[PDB]
Amino acid sequence: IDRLITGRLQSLQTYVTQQLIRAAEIRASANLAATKMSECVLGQSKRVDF
Amino acid sequence: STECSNLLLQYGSFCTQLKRALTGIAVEQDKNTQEVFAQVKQIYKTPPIK
Repeated sequence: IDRLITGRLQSLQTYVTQQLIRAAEIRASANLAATKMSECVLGQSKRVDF
Repeated sequence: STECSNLLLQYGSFCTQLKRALTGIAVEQDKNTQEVFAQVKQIYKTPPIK
């Protein structure tokens, strides 16, 4: 049972770390989308290819 | 080692997801280089009179 507990705890830790990294990437993309909402829809931007 | 491989098969699919993460990093690097450098549609050339 100690061996099985160690294995399942390792798998859960790996899943939590992968979820944290994916959440950071999703937060960066959401901040970019919020900037595009504030600058392209609520105004007119002079930035090239933005 | 055959005995080590037979004991390693009991540990599950840790290495499949490690290979998946490394493959994701590998395709992400090429995505980054393509996104930075390949922004022009045509390959322009300078006229020979400098």
